[PDB]
Amino acid sequence: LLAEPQIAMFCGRLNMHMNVQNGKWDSDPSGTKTCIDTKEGILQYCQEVYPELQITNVVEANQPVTIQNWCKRGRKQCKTHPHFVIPYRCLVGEFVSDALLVPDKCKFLHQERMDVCETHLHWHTVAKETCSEKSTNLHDYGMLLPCGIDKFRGVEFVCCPLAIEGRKLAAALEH
Amino acid sequence: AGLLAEPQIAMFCGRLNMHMNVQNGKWDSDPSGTKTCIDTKEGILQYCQEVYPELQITNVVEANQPVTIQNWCKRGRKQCKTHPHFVIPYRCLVGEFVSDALLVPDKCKFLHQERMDVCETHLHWHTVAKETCSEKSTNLHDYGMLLPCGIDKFRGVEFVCCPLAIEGRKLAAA
Repeated sequence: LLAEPQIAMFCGRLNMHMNVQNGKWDSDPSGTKTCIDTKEGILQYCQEVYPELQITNVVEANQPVTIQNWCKRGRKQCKTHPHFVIPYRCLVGEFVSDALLVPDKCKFLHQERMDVCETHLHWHTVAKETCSEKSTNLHDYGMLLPCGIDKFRGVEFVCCPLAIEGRKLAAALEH
Repeated sequence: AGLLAEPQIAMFCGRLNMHMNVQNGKWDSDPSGTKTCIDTKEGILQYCQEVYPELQITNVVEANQPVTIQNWCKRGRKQCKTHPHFVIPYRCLVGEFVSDALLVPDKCKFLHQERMDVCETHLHWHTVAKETCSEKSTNLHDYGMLLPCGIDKFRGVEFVCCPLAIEGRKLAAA
C-alpha cells in the first residue's frame, strides 16, 4: 500500500480515487459513478472502489488537491481541465488518530466531549478559534473519537507562535 | 422494464478498449484510459470484471457478428475523434450460464449438438454448425454456445438452419 486510499468528486464529472499502488488519481472503474451527496454514500463508494480493504469510515481531507483529466459519463474525451477539490479519506480498519508533526515551540493540544458528535468542519473551527484566541496559528489538526460516519467527538491540533525570538514562523497551504 | 443492455467489450489494437455502457446502450472507452487490446480469453474475462465491478462475470464468448464502433481513443483519452471500425465484441457472461434463446424463422429448423467428451472453442462450434447446415443443403442463420467447460470453451452448439435462397450457376463452354 504505497498510497492512502481516498475518493475525490466534482459534480458533473466521474468520481476519482487514489490508486493505492502508484499514487495517482484514476477515474471511476465503471465509468458511471457521479458525485455523491451523503456521507453514507461516500463511505459505500470508498468500499466499492477498494474491495480489498476494510473501509470503516470516511473523513474530509484538511486541504484541497488539484486533479486533472476528469472524465464525463458518456463523453469519450477526458479533457485535462484541472479542478481544486477536497478529497475524502477512506479510513481503514480500527480507528487511530492522525499523527501530527509539531514544529518546535508550537504546542500540541486537543479537545473532546463524550456528549458531542460533530463534523470535520465543526472541529476544524474549534481548533482554529482555539489557536486564534491565544493569538497563534493553526498548523495542523486531526479528528478524535469517531461517533458516526464522518462524525467525531473531538479534535487534536497544533498551535504555533507568530514568531520565535523575533523571527516570524511561516508555512503555506490550502487555497 | 428497467432492463440493462448486455455487457460486452470491444477491442482494436492501437486503441483503448471499448465496453458497452449497460445503462444507455452506447459504447464507452476504457475508464482508466490505459487498457488496450488483450490477447487471452482469461485476459478478456479479467477486463470484463474490471469495467463491470458490480456484476458477477463468470465467462466470455465472442458475439456472432461484428459491429461498427465510432470514435476510438488513444492512451490518455485526449484524442478520440477517429475512423469507425468493424470489430467483433466479446459478451461478458454474467452469473449462471443458460443457452441463448434462438428465433426460428419461417421454413427454418432448430438443431443442437453436444459432445460431452470434447471441450472446444467458439470458432470450432460455429464451424460445426455451419457445416451441419451445409450437409443438409441449408444455410446457418444463427447459433449459440452450449455447456461451457472453460473460459470461452463449450461442449456443444445450438443453431438454426434456413433455406439457401442463393443464385447458383453453370458454365456454357465449347
